[PDB]
Amino acid sequence: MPDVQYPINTYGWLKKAVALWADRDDDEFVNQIPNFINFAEKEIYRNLRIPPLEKEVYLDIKDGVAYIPPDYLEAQWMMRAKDGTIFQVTSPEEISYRRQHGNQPVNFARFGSRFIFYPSIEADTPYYPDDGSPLIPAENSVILSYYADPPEFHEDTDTSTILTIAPELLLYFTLRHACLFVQDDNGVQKWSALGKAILDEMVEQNKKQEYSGSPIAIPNNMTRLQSS
Amino acid sequence: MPDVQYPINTYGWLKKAVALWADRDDDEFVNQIPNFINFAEKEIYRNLRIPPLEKEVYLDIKDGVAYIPPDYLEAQWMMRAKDGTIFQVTSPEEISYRRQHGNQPVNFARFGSRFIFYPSIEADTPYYPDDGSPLIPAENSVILSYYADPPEFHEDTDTSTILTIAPELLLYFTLRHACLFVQDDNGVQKWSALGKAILDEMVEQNKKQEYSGSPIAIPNNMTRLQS
Amino acid sequence: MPDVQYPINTYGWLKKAVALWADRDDDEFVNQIPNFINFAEKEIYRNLRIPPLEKEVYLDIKDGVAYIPPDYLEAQWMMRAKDGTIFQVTSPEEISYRRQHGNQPVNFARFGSRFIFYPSIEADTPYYPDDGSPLIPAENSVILSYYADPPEFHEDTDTSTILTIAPELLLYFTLRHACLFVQDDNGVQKWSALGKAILDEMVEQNKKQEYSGSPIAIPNNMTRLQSS
Amino acid sequence: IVYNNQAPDAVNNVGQFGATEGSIGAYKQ
Amino acid sequence: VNNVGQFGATEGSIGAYKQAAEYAA
Amino acid sequence: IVYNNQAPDAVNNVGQFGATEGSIGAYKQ
Amino acid sequence: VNNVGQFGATEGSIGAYKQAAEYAA
Amino acid sequence: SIGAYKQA
Amino acid sequence: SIGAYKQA
Amino acid sequence: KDIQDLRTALVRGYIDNVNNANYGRYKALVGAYDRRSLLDNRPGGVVEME
Amino acid sequence: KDIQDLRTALVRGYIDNVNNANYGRYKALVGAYDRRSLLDNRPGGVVEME
Repeated sequence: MPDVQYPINTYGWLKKAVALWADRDDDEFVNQIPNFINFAEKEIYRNLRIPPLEKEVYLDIKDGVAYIPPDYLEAQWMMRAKDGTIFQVTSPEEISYRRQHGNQPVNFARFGSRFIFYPSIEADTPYYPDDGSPLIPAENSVILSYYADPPEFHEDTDTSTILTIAPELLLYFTLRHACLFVQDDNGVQKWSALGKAILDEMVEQNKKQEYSGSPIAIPNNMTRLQSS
Repeated sequence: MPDVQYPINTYGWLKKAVALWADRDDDEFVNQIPNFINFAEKEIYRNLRIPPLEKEVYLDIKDGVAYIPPDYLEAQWMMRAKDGTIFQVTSPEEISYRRQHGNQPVNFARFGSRFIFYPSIEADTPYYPDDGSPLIPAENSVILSYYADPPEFHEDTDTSTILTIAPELLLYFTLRHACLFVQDDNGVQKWSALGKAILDEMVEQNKKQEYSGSPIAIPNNMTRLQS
Repeated sequence: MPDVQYPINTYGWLKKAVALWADRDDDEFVNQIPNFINFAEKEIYRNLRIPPLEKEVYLDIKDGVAYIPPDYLEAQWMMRAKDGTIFQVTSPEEISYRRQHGNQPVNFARFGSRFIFYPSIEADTPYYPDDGSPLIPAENSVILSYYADPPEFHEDTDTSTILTIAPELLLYFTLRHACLFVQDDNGVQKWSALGKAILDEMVEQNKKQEYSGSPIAIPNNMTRLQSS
Repeated sequence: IVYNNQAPDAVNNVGQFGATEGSIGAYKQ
Repeated sequence: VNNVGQFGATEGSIGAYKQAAEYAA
Repeated sequence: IVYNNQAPDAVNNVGQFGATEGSIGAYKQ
Repeated sequence: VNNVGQFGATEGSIGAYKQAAEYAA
Repeated sequence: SIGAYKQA
Repeated sequence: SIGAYKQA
Repeated sequence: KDIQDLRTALVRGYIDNVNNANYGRYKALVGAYDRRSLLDNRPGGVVEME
Repeated sequence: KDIQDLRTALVRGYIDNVNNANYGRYKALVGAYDRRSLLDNRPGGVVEME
């Protein structure tokens, strides 16, 4: 019934293309298209890991109590902004052992909703109500890179990189839940297969993107640097 | 009687041919041909890697840092304008150990959206002037060859290398999504099989032009300067 | 409906034999036979490698920047016209290593749309607007042999070796796309199988043609020539 | 590149850490 | 705009807000 | 046996290198 | 003429034209 | 002394 | 000197 | 003279063999790179997955 | 005289055998070339895929 333009750029046109690609369109159906899209995006971001949904940010360690941000889903490289240094993640028992038994390497763990560090780190960041003030990040400022949970659509004008990069993915993953809402199985299976194929293509692209500029050959690393 | 031309080379003729091979002439279907072609081109370029869609560009290294272009999909050989010195990709945990424990090989990583070179190389961009003058490349330059993503058509007269090389590819891959829109399964299967065969032929062609014209024996002896 | 002579020698008679062998002939169909033939020839030349579509030509190295011709699909033997010498292809890293670390052998690679050579080659060729003037090819003139992309038919009188050597191949590979244009699957499968069989026969002929004048027995080559 | 100093505006509709519809009020207060 | 390019943009997060513990501190 | 000195007349309808319908004009100019 | 002979002829190419870089040079 | 490959 | 994680 | 040359050749052979064996290149498939884990050369933490 | 000749032949045999074994040519299939990785002869980074 409804019309739509060639590019599905925004939520407003996606919620109409959904009803178009499925003639099952009416009052009792269009009102829940938002819920189907919500379920589809949740099913997507639950396991999708790609750059465009990443986010880098400084942390405040406070030697221990340091807390995990709300948007934490998976941690990428973690380091500082001074001469470079990469942390490695270990288990709580290793850190508890390090505490008593005893600074080039630095470890960390995940205690519930915290990030513990064996050394008494003193990373500094501006407080909450600070107005602007980039602060010219001081030293001992760790920078964390992780995968952040993207926002949920709340306005027809609201767009997202997924719409501009792969709208068919959302359209199929939401037609799945649509054909589930109504009684239909063939469409469910076909849309699920197509969405899974698109997601596989995207993750394979991400894979072929990483470490894709030259071959590798470990040069028999046996710690040439031992003197220190 | 939508009539298309023999040398399918544009977006309008491709649209008309898609509407022809799907004889239905209705606004409900024609108005979405652009969406189908969009889905097809986003399905092809998302994993297609071939020379013609590559691109070369000079970086602007300030101090062992950089920024990836907004049209980056995959990187291949990088080097400098002089002497070669191909760079080799590494990981953060190694390009950060080199600094601590470290004639001069080069390494680079990807910190989200920034290439990080260890030696702290310096690069410069060429002369920008558009007054019908050459770019006059700059000294101490670094060249990068990546698989650039092509732009959306958004126009009838627009074209692409694919329309000239393999228009059947996009035709079948968009008729796939068309026959998905309307509940037609056998057509979906046929079009998908044909598109897959075409893509297989293309990737095989790209492989038979590689480092083939030579024996695979006598492993190279790039050992060292110490004989 | 249309008539045709025993030999299918040209495009004009092939486009009519196509409509003959498929009773599905009419205005809306014959007008696209050129497109079906285009698709068939593209599907053929995409992987077909045989002599009659080869091409030898001199190159201009200019010690590096040397560019790949437009018709490049696959490179055969590459050599010179002076005392004979065969090049071997290697990777960019090998050439970058050769550059610093350091002339009987000569290597080359493929940098995008260029052919790089480690030694500073100075091959010479006549410039573009030169009128005739074979130039009596000078020394240091490399001769490249590759597989060139054949031309597309544009006139009914236009013929090609494929028509005089194997017209059934084109006819079947284009009846495939014809029976696809209209709704038909049995014909599609049969024509595809027959075309694939013909192509297999042709490539097997090409294979049995190469190195087919005597057996081979490596005479324990251990570089008898070492003094130099 | 940035800091987490902005104010709470929404809930984690996807994510096992953070806030919920029954806890966003606490964050805002 | 990017067609399939993943670096052509970066969608924001829910919100750059801390936990209640950081506000209390 | 020959040289590549002739002028551009067509596009590479098959081949991953060369010209295209949107680039032949550049070659000719 | 050749019947199946592959050496009986040799079909030309698209065109013996260089790239824009060679013309510019 | 090597440059990039500009468009036609 | 480490405490528990109370509710919001 | 010949002996010398001969020996050299043989020696050269031996040398180059070792000159390759010391590189210790590893063969692997596509879905097992895990660059972060592989490049990391530490006694523990490697991922020979897939 | 004969002895000399004989020995030479035998020696020659031996020599050529070694003169081949030192080449160390590698047999491989089609879908595993990966020229960038193969030609690169470094202790680590090889790709024995497929």
